[PDB]
Formats: sequence, structure tokens, C-alpha cells
Amino acid sequence: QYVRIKNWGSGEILHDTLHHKATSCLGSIMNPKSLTRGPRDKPTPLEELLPHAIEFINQYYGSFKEAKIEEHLARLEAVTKEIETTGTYQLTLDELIFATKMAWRNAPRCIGRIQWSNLQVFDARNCSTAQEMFQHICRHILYATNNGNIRSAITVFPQRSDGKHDFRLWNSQLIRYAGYQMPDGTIRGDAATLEFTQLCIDLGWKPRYGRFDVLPLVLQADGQDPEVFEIPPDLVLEVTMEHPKYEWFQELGLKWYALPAVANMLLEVGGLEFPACPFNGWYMGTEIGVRDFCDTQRYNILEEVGRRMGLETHTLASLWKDRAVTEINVAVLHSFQKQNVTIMDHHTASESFMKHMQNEYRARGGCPADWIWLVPPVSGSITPVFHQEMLNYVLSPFYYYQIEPWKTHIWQN
Amino acid sequence: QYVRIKNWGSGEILHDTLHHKATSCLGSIMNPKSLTRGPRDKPTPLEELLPHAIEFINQYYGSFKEAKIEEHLARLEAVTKEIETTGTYQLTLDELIFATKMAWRNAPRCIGRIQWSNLQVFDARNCSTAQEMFQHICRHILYATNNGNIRSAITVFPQRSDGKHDFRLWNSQLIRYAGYQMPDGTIRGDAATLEFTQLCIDLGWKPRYGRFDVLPLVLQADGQDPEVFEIPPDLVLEVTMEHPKYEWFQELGLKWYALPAVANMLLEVGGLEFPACPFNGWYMGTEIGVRDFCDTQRYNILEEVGRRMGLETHTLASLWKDRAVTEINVAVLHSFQKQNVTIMDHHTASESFMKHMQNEYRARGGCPADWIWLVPPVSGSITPVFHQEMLNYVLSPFYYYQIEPWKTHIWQN
Ligand code: HEM
Ligand code: HEM
Ligand SMILES: C[C@H](O)[C@H](O)[C@H]1CNc2nc(N)[nH]c(=O)c2N1
Ligand SMILES: C[C@H](O)[C@H](O)[C@H]1CNc2nc(N)[nH]c(=O)c2N1
Ligand SMILES: O=[N+]([O-])c1cccc2c(Br)n[nH]c12
Ligand SMILES: O=[N+]([O-])c1cccc2c(Br)n[nH]c12
Repeated sequence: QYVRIKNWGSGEILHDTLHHKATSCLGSIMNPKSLTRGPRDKPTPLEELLPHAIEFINQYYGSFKEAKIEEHLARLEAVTKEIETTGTYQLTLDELIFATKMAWRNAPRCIGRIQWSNLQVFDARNCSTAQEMFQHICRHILYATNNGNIRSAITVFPQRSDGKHDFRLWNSQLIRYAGYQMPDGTIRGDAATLEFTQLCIDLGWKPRYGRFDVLPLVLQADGQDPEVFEIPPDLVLEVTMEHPKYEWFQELGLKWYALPAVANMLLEVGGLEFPACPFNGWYMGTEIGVRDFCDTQRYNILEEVGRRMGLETHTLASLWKDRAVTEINVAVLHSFQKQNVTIMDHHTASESFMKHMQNEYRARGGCPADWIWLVPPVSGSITPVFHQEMLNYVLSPFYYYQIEPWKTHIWQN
Repeated sequence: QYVRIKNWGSGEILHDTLHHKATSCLGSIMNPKSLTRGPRDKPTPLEELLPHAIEFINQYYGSFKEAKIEEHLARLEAVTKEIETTGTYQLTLDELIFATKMAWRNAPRCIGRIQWSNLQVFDARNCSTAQEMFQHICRHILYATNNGNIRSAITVFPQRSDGKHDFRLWNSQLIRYAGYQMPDGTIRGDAATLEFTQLCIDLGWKPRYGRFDVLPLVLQADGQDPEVFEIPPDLVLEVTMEHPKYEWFQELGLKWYALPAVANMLLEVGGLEFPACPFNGWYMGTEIGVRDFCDTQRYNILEEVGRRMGLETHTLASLWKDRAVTEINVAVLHSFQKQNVTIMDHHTASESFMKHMQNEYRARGGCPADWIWLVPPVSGSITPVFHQEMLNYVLSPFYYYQIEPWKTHIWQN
């Protein structure tokens, strides 16, 4: 019938029926196969493609306020013919737009989903070369940034045909800092991008050997070898970190790019797969302040900010780590707000998601949600999301992870 | 072969093989059936009991440094005879001790598991009346408290025979505060214990209508009706909350009991079930400071502590909630330390668990772990546990949840 869901903070109860439409214990696995859509060397079998296509065409037309039956049946016929005569089909622009938003709506790990219907779509399915890709990605970055007034957008490249002509971005994110394995045993920049920074070098990128060196776009088009392209500095907007009280904070010489843009995910819709569809929204403070700046595998600036504050950084029970991390978060929020760059704190983000969740249950009886990702990296139980029981399931359309390109790519020269 | 586990903070990899011995997507469900062992009206079927018994007897003897084969085979024979002639069997004291520690060792939701081998066991299997139960529980509380130098202990009551003579504690925890639905629409005390506080009243308990009113032990013995017993105040040690800087903190008039003792769980071992086996360890600061004091469904003192600090408690982006919660945590840790009562901060707890996890993988190739519970309610990613991929599975011996007694109990008079 349905699965009962309870919120322990407010006591509210919800009835999840949406999970019945799911596709298919692995507790806290980061990249499980269930969330990964790998490569192919052959086209999608027709017996599989068609049911998926029809099911999507039904979902699309069944989403209008007032149904348009005539067009619905006609699209059903045309789609079938297209598959019969070409082996695959082309989505109409409206269907693609609808698909990108739904896939976002169905992202279990996204806290910003209340914004799902507000997405700019850049149709780059006609694209054919890396240079054209690069031009599209620049247009994206420029539009999305909007001089600090960040706008959510997505750029869709040509769908996978036989799997040997995949368009792919080798970058994890569009804008991302380089990480170098410095001489003195240390690490410079972003330690998370170590292996990738090297790959860029192995392809002719000039390592400016620093701290906040924006890495280059590594683009693969039509299954061909990846080409390195440096991002025009004018396009990369950054925020300089300043604390509203600790003047010594700017002495840390920290900053971060204002554009969070996922670049390596695959968009699945109606049997079709889009191995290249970079998308972005805006930042949530804790991502920068807590994960980027404080993870030990990242910038790891925690102890340092502790000392400058004069905390007993040698006694854990003093809760010094709790103290520093909050000041860093305050810095981030203050800096973005001052420099007129869109930012959202985790508390406001949570309430926003909660409101969204409630809208989703009223609108379609469910909201796929991954508690482990939806709960902020700090002040967990202080946010409403923590007390909300959730159901994690994979719907369609959906944004899947992909196997890293350098592991499967067959080189030409 | 095995499941690969990775820690994203340190990069370490672990191979989980222990999950193969497990008994048997529900994301963040609080009380799932997989963790609940319900009631019975008939004895455990022999075809089921015996394999479970033999398997436990093998585990027990197979845990010694140097095996004692002779005794092992003899116990196997005797156990079989006992089941053949009585329909069930009695654990030896050593086996029970071993079982209680293993079940703790196998508690996926416990962060304090590094202490698993340090458990005092009180054999109360000979118990037969509520008065005797009450006396045992008092001896427990007194021993465990040890005048602030908290000691981990467990008291085992008679095992379930036919399910119609179950020994059960109706209390969630041994020491717990009452919650009253005051006149003025508000709530007094602990809002979590509302329904239960009433039940105590419906059984003759005198509602002292306050804030920190220690509730009474509601004991069910031999399947008979529950009897109410007030806990001797001298036994209940408490800590008064004091901030080392904000002198106005004591004006809040807050405190908390120093003894965290789970009272409603069922111990499962070798086919046998113990519906009454209260146990305790020591507190982890955030439990009191964050959950008990700050959950909106609990004491909800967050805004109040914010005001006293002079924070913009009307602007979420100011991160005022993050500020208050940390001071409360500092208060708790400071108070317990000052009053010489055992307490542990969440940072030290995490490192402790991490060390434990590593010992467990080296010792037996696994450690059942529930990430959702193991990660502190604040400073999530700041703790090592957050970056540790985990596997959640149910082993045996194990501590299960039970269906609340008032929902299934058949009243006599
Ligand atoms: C408008 C503001 C948005 C905010 C504040 C937001 C925030 C976030 C956050 C905090 C995460 C977790 C990231 C991490 O920890 O690695 C996330 C994940 C995700 N978001 Fe959103 N998001 C927004 C817009 C979008 C858009 C426009 C899309 C897609 C059309 C999207 C798709 C996703 C997906 C697929 C993930 C998973 C990424 C992964 O698994 O690594 N988000 N987002
Ligand atoms: C020595 C110190 C110990 C510490 C610091 C510790 C701490 C904790 C914490 C923080 C939780 C989560 C509680 C909650 O959020 O409701 C927990 C759960 C648990 N602990 Fe430990 N524990 C300790 C000892 C013990 C002992 C001695 C046992 C049993 C023999 C035990 C059994 C469990 C079980 C079964 C749970 C799950 C409770 C539930 O699901 O509601 N703990 N413990
Ligand atoms: C091991 C664990 O799954 C991993 O470290 C997580 C957990 N929660 C997360 N939540 C978010 N938002 N982002 C993340 O990267 C992670 N990583
Ligand atoms: C909904 C969610 O499962 C619930 O609120 C949780 C999550 N994490 C927890 N973790 C601990 N330690 N204790 C808890 O009570 C909970 N409750
Ligand atoms: O805001 N964030 O922290 C954040 C993190 C990771 C991916 C995205 C996207 Br797409 N929008 N916002 C994001
Ligand atoms: O320390 N704690 O926060 C805590 C919470 C809940 C149950 C227990 C036990 Br048993 N020991 N410590 C506990």
C-alpha cells in the first residue's frame, strides 16, 4: 500500500507511495553500483529502449495541467517509428527540459531541490567538436555566474549512440583548484585533485604550482581523445575570505570559486543516456567552510584557525575544533554576502528542503532522499532534516555517476 | 570473497568478511523490524533452538586463546540433553558473561564499543518477583554510579520461557525525567516521556509536577502486571549545569542524571531471549548538551541560551544556533568534569571508535556499524567517523528493540 514515514521533531507522519516506481546492507558507501551508469560498446537493445521511451513519453504528457491526448498519442507513434527506423530517438526540446528538471527533482542527495523548476537549459546536442564543447562550457559558466547573482543551469551534449562516441568531461567540477605533491613532503592547493592534476600535466597543461590554481577543462568529444583547454580567468569569479571580527583572517589568504558545477555525471532519460551534461546551482556555506577548508584530505586549515583564535588546540575536550569551524563558516557566509555573491547557510537550506519534501509528498506522494547526504556536515541535529525519516530510491529521469574516463577510455594516438 | 571499505579522510582500505555471518531502501528508519524482536505465546521450536544453541557453544569455545576441546564436546552433549529433556537450556555464567559483551561488541549503533570487554555482569536469572527485580535494579544503579566514577554494567533477568511469563522493564531508561502537559499549552520537563509519564500516573505514581522529576521503575515480573517503584533519590546522582564563563548559565537551573542506562532492550543469544537486561555505560557530552537540551521535541533550550549570549536569534544566517549549542556543550563537559563525574566529549569518542574499528577488522575482519548513529549530532565531518564507510549488519549475540509492553500486555486485574 505505502511506507509510513515519521518526523521525530514535529511528530508529523507521511505516506510514501512514490517508491513503487523505483527502478530496482550498503550503509554509507560513497559510490555504489546502484548509483553508477557505466560505459557501453554496443547500442541499447530495442526491446529495452522502447518500453523506457514509451514510459517517459507517458510521464511527460501526464504532467500537464490539462492533458493534450491528441499530441500524446501522436508522439507515441512518432517515437516508435523513430526507434524502428533509426534505432534510437531524439527528445524534443520541451521533453529534454522536462527531463533535466525531473532528474534534479529525483536527486536523492541534493538539498537544494526546492529550486528544481528553475533551471536554464542549454541544448548542445548538435555539438561535434571539443572546441565547440569548450565554447558551450564557457557560455555556461558566464551565464550561470551572472556577476555573483548565480543562476542554475545545465548544458546537454549529444546522447550516447553506440558507447564508442561518448562526449565526456574528465573534470569532476567545471571550476576546481589544482593540487600538487610539493617537494617537502607536503601538499599544495586541493589534495582531492592530486591524481587529476597530474593527468592534466601528462596532457600538456602548465602547472602554475600554486594554492588556488583553477584547473583546465579536459574535454572528450565523439569518443575521441581528450583535449586540454584553460578556462578564461575573466570567467572564474572568486570570493576572498574575510572575517567580520578577526582581521587576521584575511592573512590566511583564502578564497573559493563562486560556481559549484558538477561536470562528470550522466543524465538518464527514457532509455537514452547523456554522458556529458554539466550542471550547477549555488553554494551552501558549509561545503566551502567545512568540507573544502576543513576536511583533512582537503585544505585542512582547522588547527591553524584555532591557534589564531588562542584556543587550547592540544586538548580535544576543549571543543576547540567546534569553535574554529564556526568562525570559518561565519567568514564564508560574510565574504559571499559582502561581495554580492549568492550563498546559502545550512540552516536556511534545511528548512527549504523540509518545505520542499512536504510539497513533494502532497504533489506526488514521495521524495527520494539520502539522509547521509542531506544532513549538513555540522550542527546535524540542530537542523530539521536530521529528525526526518527518509526513503532513498532511484527513479527516472536520474543523474547517475559514471566510471572515471581514464580507466576505460581507449586511446587513439 | 569480501566487501571493500574505504576511509576518505586517511585513504585507508579495509576488507569486511564478518558480514557473511549476518542473520538475514530503509534509509533512516528509527525502529525497523530488522532490529526488533517481538513477543511470543509459545516456546521456541526445538528445530530452531538447537542449531542456534550449538552455533553459540561453538563460538564461545572457539574464542579462547588455547582451545579446550574436551570441555567443548562435553558442553555440546550436555546442552543437547538439556534441550531434549527440558525444551530449553540454561547458559553457564561464563557463557552469559561472554554473550553480554559480544552483544555489546555487535551493537552497530554504539560509539563506545572500545570498552566492550569491560562489563560487570549481574546474574539475576534466579529472580522471581517485582520486589526482587527492584532490589536488583537498585544494586545496579548504585554499583554503576560509583559516586561519579561511572562503571559499565548489565543485569540479566530470567530468559523468556513461553512468552507469557516475560520479565520486562516498562521504562526506556533506568533514570529518566518526567514530562507533563502543563495547563498553559506548554510542556514541563522532558517532552519525550509524555505518554509514559501518564502511564505511571494511571498506575498510582504521584506526579510531583516539575522539571527534572526522576520517573519510577515500572517492573513486570513473570508475565504479571507491572508494579510501580520510586527510585531512592540517594541513588540518582545528578550534575548541575555551570558555564566556565557565562555566570548566567546556572540561572537556567539545568541539570542531568549521570547514568545512561538502557532498560527496554532484549538480549538474544544462542536461540535464547532475555526480555529484561538493563545496561549502562557512561555519557557522551553531545547526548545531553545537544539532543536532550536542544532537540525541539525535548527540553528545547536553544533560543534561550542564544538570547543570553546576545546573538541575532532572529537571523538564521548569523549562525546563532551554531554558537549557542557549542556553549551548552562546553557547559555540560565542564560541569561533569568539575563534579568528578565521568563524561566523554564527541571528538575523543570518535577517535576511540576509529581505533576500535581498526582493532575489530584485524581481530575478526569486520565491525557492524550504523553511520547514521555513529556520527555525532554536531561537528559531523569534523570527526573521523564521518569519512569512514561502514557496513551495517545484525550478528548474534545481539541487543534487539522490543515492541512497547503496553501495546501487547494482557492485563490480569
Ligand atoms: C540551486 C542550488 C543548489 C544547491 C544549494 C545545491 C546543493 C547541493 C549540495 C549541498 C549537495 C551535496 C554536494 C556534496 O557534498 O558533494 C548537492 C548534491 C547534488 N545536487 Fe544539488 N544543489 C543545487 C542545485 C542543483 C542543480 C541545479 C542540480 C542539477 C540540475 C543539482 C544536482 C545535484 C546532484 C545530482 C547532487 C549529487 C552530487 C554527487 O552525488 O556528488 N543540484 N547539491
Ligand atoms: C562505556 C560507555 C559507552 C558510551 C560512551 C556509549 C555511547 C552510546 C551512544 C552515544 C549511543 C547512542 C544513544 C542514542 O543516541 O540514543 C549508544 C547506543 C547504544 N549503546 Fe553504547 N555506550 C557505552 C556503553 C554501552 C554498553 C555498556 C552497552 C551495552 C552492554 C551499550 C549498548 C548500546 C546499544 C545497544 C545502543 C543502541 C541504543 C538504541 O538503539 O537506542 N553501550 N551508546
Ligand atoms: C563515508 C560517507 O558516506 C562520506 O564521507 C559522505 C557522507 N556524507 C556526505 N554528505 C555530503 N553532503 N557530501 C559528501 O561528500 C558526503 N560524504
Ligand atoms: C531520523 C533519524 O534516523 C533519527 O532522528 C536519528 C538519526 N541519528 C541518530 N543518532 C543517534 N546517535 N541517536 C539517535 O537517536 C538518532 N536518531
Ligand atoms: O552548494 N553546494 O555546496 C553544492 C555542492 C555540490 C554541487 C552543487 C550544485 Br550542482 N549546486 N550547488 C552545489
Ligand atoms: O553516552 N551516551 O550518550 C549514551 C546514550 C545512550 C545509551 C548509553 C549507554 Br548504555 N552508555 N552510554 C550511553
